[PDB]
Amino acid sequence: AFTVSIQSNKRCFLAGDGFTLTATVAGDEPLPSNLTYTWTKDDQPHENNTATLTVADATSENAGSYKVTVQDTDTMTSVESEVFLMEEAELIVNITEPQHFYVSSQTDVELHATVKFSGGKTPADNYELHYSWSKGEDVIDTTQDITIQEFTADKNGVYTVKVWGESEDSAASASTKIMLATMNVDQDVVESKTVALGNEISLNYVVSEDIVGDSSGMPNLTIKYNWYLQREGQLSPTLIGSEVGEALEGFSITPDGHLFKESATYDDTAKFWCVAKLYQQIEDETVEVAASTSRKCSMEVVK
Ligand SMILES: [Mg+2]
Repeated sequence: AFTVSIQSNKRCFLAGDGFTLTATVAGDEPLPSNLTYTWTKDDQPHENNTATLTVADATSENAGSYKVTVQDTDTMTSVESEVFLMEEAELIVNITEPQHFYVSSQTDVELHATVKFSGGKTPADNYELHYSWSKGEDVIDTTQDITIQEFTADKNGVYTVKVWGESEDSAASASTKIMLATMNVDQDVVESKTVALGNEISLNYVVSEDIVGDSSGMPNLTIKYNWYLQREGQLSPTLIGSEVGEALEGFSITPDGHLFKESATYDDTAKFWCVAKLYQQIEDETVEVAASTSRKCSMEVVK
């Protein structure tokens, strides 16, 4: 038996890679030792006439269906190989974290990069990928995964990871936009309020989202208002309501996050406060990124 096959040092290639194809003769011993090789790519003639065909700085042009015909010059028997299909692949690079997200204050943000080859094959088992992370004009690390330490409003921005193989010709990128989310308190709750028995109880805590720089593309932010009261000797605080609309003990919450009750009772005499929580909407899900708790108001129902 006298057979031939193409053996390759790569399963596929990325732009700028090198590779080598090898006509490999098999079968019963001794195998014919005086041989000519004729190579074709996609049915078209190739100039290379040696046992190995080598490519350097590959481009799309080097992809294609290779075949070698080997002739034994003693007998003149020629044997052609099955084609070896050499395909060009591209890197798909991904970040595990959301494309855009807000973070809570005083945290270290971990980012992870993942990579796949477009054709579901790596070029070779040991093939080496290079990672480079940057924010704007500065390289923040050369590792696949990185950590942004002590994230502050001035680290708001777009972080990008670039990945490539043997040549930067094969580079592909992913980006994520990360911003600090905090709240500002524009109007604190009143420190004390005395209310005529039978008249209206109305309390407000005015806070807003505090976001520095360009918020474009970032997750929708919402605020929810949690209202409490605690009376004398009373052990744990009563949560009056959370959602807008009506609430417990005759209290309602307006659309703006205001606490309201029609007519006071001597039982409404208590401390009130609000805990306002900031949420970012990511996919179908909502997650608190900040909170503000109001000063307690001493609510006196008299006369
Ligand atoms: Mg980790």
